[PDB]
Amino acid sequence: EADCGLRPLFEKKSLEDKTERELLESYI
Amino acid sequence: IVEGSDAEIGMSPWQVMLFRKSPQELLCGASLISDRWVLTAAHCLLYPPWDKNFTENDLLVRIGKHSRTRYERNIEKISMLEKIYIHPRYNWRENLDRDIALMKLKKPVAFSDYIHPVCLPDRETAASLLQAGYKGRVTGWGNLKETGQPSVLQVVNLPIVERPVCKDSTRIRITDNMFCAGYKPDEGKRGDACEGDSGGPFVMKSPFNNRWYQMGIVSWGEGCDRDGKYGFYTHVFRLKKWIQKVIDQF
Amino acid sequence: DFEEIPEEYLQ
Ligand SMILES: N=C(N)NCCC[C@H](NS(=O)(=O)Cc1ccccc1)C(=O)N1CCC[C@H]1C(=O)NCc1cc(Cl)ccc1CN
Ligand code: NA
Ligand code: NA
Repeated sequence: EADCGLRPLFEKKSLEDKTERELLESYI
Repeated sequence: IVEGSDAEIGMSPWQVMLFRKSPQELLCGASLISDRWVLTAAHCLLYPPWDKNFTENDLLVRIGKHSRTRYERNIEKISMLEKIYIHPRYNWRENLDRDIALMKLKKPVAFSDYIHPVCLPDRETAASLLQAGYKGRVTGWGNLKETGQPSVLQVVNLPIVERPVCKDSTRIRITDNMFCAGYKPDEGKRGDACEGDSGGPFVMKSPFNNRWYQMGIVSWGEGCDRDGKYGFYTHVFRLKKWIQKVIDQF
Repeated sequence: DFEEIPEEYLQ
């Protein structure tokens, strides 16, 4: 889907979840 | 999920519960990859050592859920299965090599704030993100400990582990169609999938395009959250040609 | 331990 992986209550609202930053910080 | 936390509302809108019709019980996790297709582990549907061989009419999928046991009226959607497809080279006899299956729904599911598909990785996203130390996220309603059960969907973030460490943690033969994840004993932190989390997704959020990709499927582990063991996940990208063949054909 | 689901899905 063209819209896959973009969550209505998070990415589509530019809201982050409480632990996604932990994932980003590991992508070194 | 061992040593995880309660999911936020809408945190994993691709989460699917595989549900047995009679007796009504949870069978596995799964994930929504389009309005008509659900991805799971083959061993959720076929595992002869345990006398497991489900047919379509044995099963339902429940999409949009948060509570494990409640009927989430006006939120979850329950779908019947048109057809199961199991990887033809799934190795249930030895080590669950190629532990992947697809389920086509009888009718398309309507997307909502709680129901939305995850992406499947392309070769470049897989190459970039499938690296030791990089963390993904595992979700499920399975047991909270090896030896109990959650009120709501659980979530845990876990690092991918170097392949030699995965291999050296077990006597089982590890294949290129698997990767392992979890913390090492010296890392302090803990967490794993467990019984009932089978078939659910290991996802990563691409830092290049902001989208969530399903890199793995909860497959197997020696216990749950044991020191020196790791969880093993089906390598989705390695099996994507099969996924594409099934969807294109059916 | 699961709440009953609507009968429409079991028919
Ligand atoms: N009797 C039970 N209900 N569970 C005990 C055996 C658990 C087995 N792991 S093992 O140590 O036996 C190694 C094994 C391996 C794959 C196939 C056969 C054996 C295992 O794991 N299997 C067997 C087929 C299903 C599968 C499974 O239970 N997957 C869920 C699971 C996934 C992850 Cl990522 C982490 C933990 C767990 C729970 N162990
Ligand atoms: Na080994
Ligand atoms: Na461990």
